[PDB]
Amino acid sequence: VKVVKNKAYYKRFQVKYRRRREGKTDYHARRRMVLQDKTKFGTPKYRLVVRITNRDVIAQIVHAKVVGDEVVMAAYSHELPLFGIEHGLTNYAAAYATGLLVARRMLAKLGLAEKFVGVKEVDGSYAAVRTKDDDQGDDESRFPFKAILDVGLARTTTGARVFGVLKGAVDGGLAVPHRPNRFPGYNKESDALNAKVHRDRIFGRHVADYLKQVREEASSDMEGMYKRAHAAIRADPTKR
Amino acid sequence: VHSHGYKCGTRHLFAKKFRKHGVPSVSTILTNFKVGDYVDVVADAAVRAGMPHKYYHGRTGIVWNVTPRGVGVIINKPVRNRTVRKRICVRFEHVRKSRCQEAFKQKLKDLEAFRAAKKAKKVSTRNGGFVCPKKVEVLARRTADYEAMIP
Amino acid sequence: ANPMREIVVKKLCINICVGESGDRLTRASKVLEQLCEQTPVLSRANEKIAVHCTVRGKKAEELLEKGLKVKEFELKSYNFSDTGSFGFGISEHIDLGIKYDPSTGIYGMDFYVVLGRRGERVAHRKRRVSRVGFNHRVRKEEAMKWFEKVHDGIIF
Amino acid sequence: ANKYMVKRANKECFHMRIRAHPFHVLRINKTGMRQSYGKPNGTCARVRIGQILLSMRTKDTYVPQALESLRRAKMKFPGRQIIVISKYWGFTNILRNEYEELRDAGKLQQRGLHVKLITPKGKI
RNA sequence: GGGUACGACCAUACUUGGCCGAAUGCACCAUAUCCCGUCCGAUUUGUGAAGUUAAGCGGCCACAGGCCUCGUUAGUACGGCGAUCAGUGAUGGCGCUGGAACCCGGGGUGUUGUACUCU
RNA sequence: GAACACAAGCGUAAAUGCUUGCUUGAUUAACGAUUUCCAGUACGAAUCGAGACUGCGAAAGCAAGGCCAGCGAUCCUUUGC
RNA sequence: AAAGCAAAUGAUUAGAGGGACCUAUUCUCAAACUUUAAAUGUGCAAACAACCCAGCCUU
Ligand SMILES: [K+]
Ligand SMILES: [Mg+2]
Ligand SMILES: [Mg+2]
Ligand code: NA
Repeated sequence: VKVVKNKAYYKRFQVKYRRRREGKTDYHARRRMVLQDKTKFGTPKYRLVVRITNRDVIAQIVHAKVVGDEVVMAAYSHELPLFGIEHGLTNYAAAYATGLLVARRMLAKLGLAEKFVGVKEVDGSYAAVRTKDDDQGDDESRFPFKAILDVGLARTTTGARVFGVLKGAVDGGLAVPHRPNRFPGYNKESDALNAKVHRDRIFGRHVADYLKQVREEASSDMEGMYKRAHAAIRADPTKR
Repeated sequence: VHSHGYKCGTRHLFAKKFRKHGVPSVSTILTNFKVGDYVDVVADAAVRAGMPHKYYHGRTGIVWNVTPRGVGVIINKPVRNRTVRKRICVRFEHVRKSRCQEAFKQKLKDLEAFRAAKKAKKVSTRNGGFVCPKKVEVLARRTADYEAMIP
Repeated sequence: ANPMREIVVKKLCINICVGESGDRLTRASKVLEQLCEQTPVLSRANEKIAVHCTVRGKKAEELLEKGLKVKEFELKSYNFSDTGSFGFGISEHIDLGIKYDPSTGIYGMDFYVVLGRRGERVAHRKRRVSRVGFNHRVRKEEAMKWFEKVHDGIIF
Repeated sequence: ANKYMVKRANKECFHMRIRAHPFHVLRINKTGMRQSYGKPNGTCARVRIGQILLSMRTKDTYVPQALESLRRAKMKFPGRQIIVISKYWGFTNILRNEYEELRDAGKLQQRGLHVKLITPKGKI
């Protein structure tokens, strides 16, 4: 048969980008995420990079540069046991916790704490955060820190843990533009978000029900510690 | 006299390269332009939007206007017995920063550095000198090389 | 050797190529539904030529056992492939034991079974896709040996 | 060239190769000079200075016949041509005297009508 | 001395085959009550470790193909300017000068930024 | 080495191709600027913008037709505000 | 221009190793073929209506 991969094939071959070969970067989306108005002469633009592995949740704030991307702040799921969560570390509740940590640490670094404290009581309702592009009729007050969500190659479905990290960052004080169309409680028929269903997922009621069912299957608490964890992060986010 | 459209002699002019096809990279996206800069106008041929006319490929000019996704450049063009200053609007992908003044700027930086050091050189081959060979060969046009030029 | 190199059945694909559209396809689609207890899909050239379905799991193993019983637990040597998969076909669904109703009629089908190890996810996952590897790939001889160990019987 | 070789020698004592192919197409106009672009009429070969047109390889005892055969064939060509004896060995890029030693050493890979010297670089 | 995440240049980084791999990891892997999507939890989505370094990943090797670089081809091919130059012509050399390419031979087979991290 | 309505060239692989879901940026756009032909006139075509109302997206973002060929003065008639 | 077909597209001669077919070669080519690629060319810059530094003002 005709043999492909001869000498002529290798001479004419053009290799793709290194990170495209490794299957790590979508350069079609990355080009739009870094693009900025030329009338803004190089003013900083930040990204919120969220990557979830088989055993970890990673949240980073990244500023793109020609020499190489620069990471301003990073939070990981394995630092949660220092705050009070020693199980899960991958579930939706851990996604919320790490989003709060990265938002709290970044505001602490900038000195912008004790302002833009976010919400104190946790609820699943929509926020409609304030940005320069679309503000809520107010221009006198100081604007919050802004970043745009970067989910990478993950498939963006309703009630995914990537959008869990987004909610935690918004509740922590960051201004990441978004819509509630992808939150767990959102129903597309009525275009309404069940804040009750959302609130349970943040506090891990779905995990508790499955654990209780599993205990029953073997035969023949979580909400309280999550609340304590949220308080601990909001108190001393720089501990390590 | 037939068929003089916007892109007439552009088969090889707007061709990309050998083993260098694709779309502009991040380094191109992050370039900053400001009014008064010198730029080169080269087409990319992978971006159809905002591509200049074939005359302005390879030309160098100065920028007069910055827009959210575009740059305005002033370029000279001789018409009959005069040169007209033309203005073209192109996208930022078909524009590169020009290095036509780095030698001049480096000269200015050296001059101030020389004055700064003075406040706080070369060997001429043209002039003669002694030469000691220690060996001398001869060129004689041997008959062997005459026989060599026979394919 | 390694406790992760065992050969397992990945999927079982059943295809019925009636070559027609209409009531014949409707009966065939129902017949496949009762056989595998799972909704089938129609394949077209447009013309709606054939129907087929893919079965993976325990029900794939049970269906494979029933088809092998019809085929008398014997297969030819050239029925296999260098990829590591084989297949066959039966001519009568009544011989499979299914009760006969004098409305559907009698149909045949083609069975294909794909074997592999537990590392095949790497070539199929969306992020960081790669190639399996020469050692981990299942060869024809390994496939024939696997068929000799369980459901014995082969003729060259 | 073929006819003389058969008559004055054996048909199994020589091999002739024509090294010029007729790839160029000529035109004929065949109203006056209105719409004068012409139709194809024939074919020809474009040659240049120093180009080899014919090649004969044979044995040493038939070279007087080889020269005479080429002289008669040269009479059919326009322009000026010369007949020379190659320094190489029979359609090969190898010198006549060096070929015997290299063939003895065995470092000459053999192809039909041409010879490639063995290269040290490669899989053993 | 390594790992992970985000990168810049985009083969000295690719392709085939072979050998090896402490730790933190990465990964394969287990399973469908809930969110979510399929003919099929194969892909995707949610839960979590009972195992496994077999594969993925990293390092090394191959007179291996490719790729990069320096020489050789070669002052060769071709060229700008000059002649009341040669030649029937086709063409060519000379004077002042610019100057290649393939084949082939020697060498090489990624460099590195930000953050968190195991000796 | 396929496809992208049609002639050809250029271009493109988690796409500029194919399938699918939702849509009407093929609307309006204060006489903004410019390129090609060029007399630096018009017409045709095209590029970069400011304002309104929107579409698709979680977002960054993309879109005021289908890239470049596919079209028309004075006078008169007719429609809209 | 040259060079190349032992590199993509097109044309094309003959042998060799496993009648077609395959592998590696081989003779000869291209205004509407090309990896490579001159000479002669063609934009821009090489300061005073400007530049460098210091201290300020306004939006
Ligand atoms: K607008
Ligand atoms: Mg996307
Ligand atoms: Mg048009
Ligand atoms: Na070009």
